Amino acid sequence: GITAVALYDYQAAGDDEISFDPDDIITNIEMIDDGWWRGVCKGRYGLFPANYVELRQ
Amino acid sequence: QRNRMPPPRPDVGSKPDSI
Repeated sequence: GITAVALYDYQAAGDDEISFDPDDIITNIEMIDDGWWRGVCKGRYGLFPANYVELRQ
Repeated sequence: QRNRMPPPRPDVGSKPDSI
């Protein structure tokens, strides 16, 4: 059970990367890339901007 | 100033050779 919250609003510049909202918290966010991450939003897998988002758990 | 511009994006294609 993983959860991540975005500090600001970001827009993914790739088909594999997705965007999220500050209040909109996602789950299943694990650290895969030294600069990027990967989470799951209601069954939506993608990349999380480590520069705009942050891993809670 | 009172406002601050957004932070830069991480290097997705570019990466350092060392730590």
